[PDB]
Amino acid sequence: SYKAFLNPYIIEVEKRLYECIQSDSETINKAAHHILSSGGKRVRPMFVLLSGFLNDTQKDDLIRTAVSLELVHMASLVHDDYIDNSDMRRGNTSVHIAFDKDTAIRTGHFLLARALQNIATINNSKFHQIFSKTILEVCFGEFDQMADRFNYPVSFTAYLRRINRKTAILIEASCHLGALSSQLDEQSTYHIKQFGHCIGMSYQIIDDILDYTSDEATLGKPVGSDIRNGHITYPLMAAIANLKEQDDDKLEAVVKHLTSTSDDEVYQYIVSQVKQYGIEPAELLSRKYGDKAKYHLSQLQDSNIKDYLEEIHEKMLKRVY
Amino acid sequence: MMRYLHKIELELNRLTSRYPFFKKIAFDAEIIKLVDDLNVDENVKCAIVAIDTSMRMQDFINEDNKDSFVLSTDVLSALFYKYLSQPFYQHDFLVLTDCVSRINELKSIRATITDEIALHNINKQIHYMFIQPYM
Ligand SMILES: [Mg+2]
Ligand SMILES: [Mg+2]
Repeated sequence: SYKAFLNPYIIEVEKRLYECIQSDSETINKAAHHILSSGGKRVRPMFVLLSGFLNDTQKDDLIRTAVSLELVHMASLVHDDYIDNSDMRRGNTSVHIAFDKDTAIRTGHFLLARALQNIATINNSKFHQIFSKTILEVCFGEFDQMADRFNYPVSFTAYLRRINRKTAILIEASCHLGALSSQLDEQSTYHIKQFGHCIGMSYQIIDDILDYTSDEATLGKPVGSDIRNGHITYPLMAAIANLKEQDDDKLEAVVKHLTSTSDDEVYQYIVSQVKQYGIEPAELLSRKYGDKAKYHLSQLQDSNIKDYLEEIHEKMLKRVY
Repeated sequence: MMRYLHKIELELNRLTSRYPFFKKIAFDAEIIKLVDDLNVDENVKCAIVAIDTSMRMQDFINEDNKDSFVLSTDVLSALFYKYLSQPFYQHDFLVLTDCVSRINELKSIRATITDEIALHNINKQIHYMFIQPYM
């Protein structure tokens, strides 16, 4: 399976990840270790490695790119958790609670620094153009998301843009950068690139679905956390639209008037309306991106590496397939 | 105002105009004066001012401004990385990214020390972090 072939590399990047976090500073080392210890599926290094294996070539750059992408990913998590007040991280407590605010913000910048250090060896402007551009896009998406809190309506284009920047682009950068550090065929680079984009889009939709459909156990936080923090997502958008087809715009009215001080009763109503009217269309959307990802995988040369990607595509999108 | 200062201010003013949650604080005056006379390219000077302002923003972050300030320090860090990417300034990149991890390390250790001369000195090292390697 994919865990079999990547196993040797996974432990290698994991080893290097711990090397990168070492610090003559006591707290930072502890803090960096704290989040690196947490259960991460290391899905991004996986996409990097597999991207470089699409063509025959061995490079030190490949595995060290995977390391930097993880460090960046984790840097955003530490900052995110503090910003969004998320006190728990998959069973383990988050950095700002286990230490403090100052350590939380320092550790994030520290992880980013080391991540940048790790790839400073790659003398390639295009590589840095892509990576620095995606990091910027992530930031940009965060600004808009923050401004969209409790601001209805949120256009369909703005939503796609939001989930693209917040989840899709980084995964796409994993496939893009992984392909660069192996001089991959351009037509083949386009397909693994678009695959990374589509899989990320699909995954983030599913996650937006689960916020409404799953239990606080699989979520690690209350059901309907997005809307309670002001985030208007496609499931809600789709539910409102369906209700309007039945000549019922009460949900629209409510969401329009929703503010940060709204009552729990209003949220419970929204959540149940979404479960009843907004789930199917969101699943349908997610499936479109899932299918599109399949196409891009099918347009690249038949090989062993193709099968691994195809198997991970099945797992990550289990909720829709 | 130097050429490089117009460049960064133009981009920062464009961000504030576009993203209401981006907060642009004033650049450190002393750091500007020094950077003005640094023997490096326009792009490196922008990166320096970007990352210097980024780290100084850390100290102003509360619960009342975190959904603004945190993200703002993060774009400033990203801009820092952008400025040194095309063309890629390998040496400046190796040096300044080192400064980033080190300044966070110094600030962490600074928290657990009350000694006068020890605090005066570490603060000095922190305040001149990104400009020393060029002097
Ligand atoms: Mg967030
Ligand atoms: Mg979510």
